[PDB]
Amino acid sequence: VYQEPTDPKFPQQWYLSGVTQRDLNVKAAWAQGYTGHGIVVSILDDGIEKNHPDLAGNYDPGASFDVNDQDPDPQPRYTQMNDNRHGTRCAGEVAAVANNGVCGVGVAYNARIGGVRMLDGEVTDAVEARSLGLNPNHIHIYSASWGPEDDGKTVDGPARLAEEAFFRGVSQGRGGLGSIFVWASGNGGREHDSCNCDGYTNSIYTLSISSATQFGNVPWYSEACSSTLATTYSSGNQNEKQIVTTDLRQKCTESHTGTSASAPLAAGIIALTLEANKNLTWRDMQHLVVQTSKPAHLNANDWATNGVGRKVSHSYGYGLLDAGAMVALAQNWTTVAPQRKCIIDILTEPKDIGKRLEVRKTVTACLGEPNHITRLEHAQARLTLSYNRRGDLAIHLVSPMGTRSTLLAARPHDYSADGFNDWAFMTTHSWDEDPSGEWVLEIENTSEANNYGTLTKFTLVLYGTA
Amino acid sequence: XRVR
Ligand SMILES: [Ca+2]
Ligand SMILES: [Ca+2]
Ligand SMILES: [Ca+2]
Ligand code: NA
Repeated sequence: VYQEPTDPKFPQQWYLSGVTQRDLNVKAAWAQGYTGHGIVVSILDDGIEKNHPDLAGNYDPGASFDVNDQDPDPQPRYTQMNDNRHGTRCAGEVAAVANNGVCGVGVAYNARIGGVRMLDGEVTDAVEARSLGLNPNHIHIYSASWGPEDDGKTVDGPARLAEEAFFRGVSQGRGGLGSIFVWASGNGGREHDSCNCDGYTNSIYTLSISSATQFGNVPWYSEACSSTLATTYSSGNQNEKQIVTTDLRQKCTESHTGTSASAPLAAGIIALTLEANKNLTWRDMQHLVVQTSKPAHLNANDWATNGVGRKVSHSYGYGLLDAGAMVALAQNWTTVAPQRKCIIDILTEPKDIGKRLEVRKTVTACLGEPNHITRLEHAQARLTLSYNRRGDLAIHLVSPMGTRSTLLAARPHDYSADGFNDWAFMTTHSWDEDPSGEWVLEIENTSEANNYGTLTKFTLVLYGTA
Repeated sequence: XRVR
């Protein structure tokens, strides 16, 4: 009985709906009656063209602000090069108006879309914090298609204020259910960058989203890491189609590319899911993604089955998002139990790294305590080590059930001698596994060079339920 | 830093 979009460019939005059955299955969700009505999404970027013919209808002032110039108007700053078109393109992916004879449509074409202008100026900690913490009780979902530079040699994450914003958000946002923070995993693929060296994507408070090309391959710009949760389509080679969305100066573009285009789609799908069940917590949302994401069709050299029978890849997480499956499962979903946290300091003495280091440890996952965990969610391996050439290192974490998470792959461009100072490598691959048993940490020198260093701290942090 |  459902009538699909009549927008001129909808037919070119292959990722939303397609005969080829190689899409995000969004139409299936619309058919179930979900279009994002009543949900507020904010794009933290370089601004939003609120008067764009395909955005005005859904624009929400209450979900917008200009942190760069300190005013409530997020209108982009126009320039010959059109530098500030990025935010507008992302916004259109989420909530471009439907059936209005203009361009295409957003995943959640009935959702309210706002924008925070915060990338066009000096991006300080305070800037990020005010953006991430803007109207926690009005805005449901925050989408961020930006982050630390992808030079493949830096390790960076949010500063104090930003962290506090993330924490206040998942604790108090949406009346206690927690703000949903969707993040783009990164474009450092060509520099062999690792998204676990990015504190924003690596955070358990954000759903890090990777990309897949139209033909189902890992894009050239893609970064691999164990913190990524799921994937959505984006650009690839010149024979593969790209993302169709709203462009600066009230235009329509068919060439929105890179990791930037993936997060917004995820945000849109999550918006449909919230409409299907407004009582979902920030953790419930991550559970839904893990359970409904599809590997099938996506090609990767590292698909592996975790302890609970699910396929995971460091390039795709649990696979492609399935809007239809998301809204379906959302309806009968029972809120998960309170989040427990189990801290386990492993080392009783420093360990020399040398060519290879292996650390084994049998844990009881807080058995007998109030924070005992039998069903794992996120897991962090907080490491503190020194090394002469950081990029030569490769770190792996093996769960008791045999799931092997690569916390850090070699980064040839990383010649830093500063090692890692209590960096929290995170993995989503052992989600739902029983964390008790023997955990194994592997640190290896992937180079022929005679490198040297010392591992001084290895704290295992388990999040989950019983 | 921070880049698009
Ligand atoms: Ca302004
Ligand atoms: Ca439209
Ligand atoms: Ca990166
Ligand atoms: Na994250």
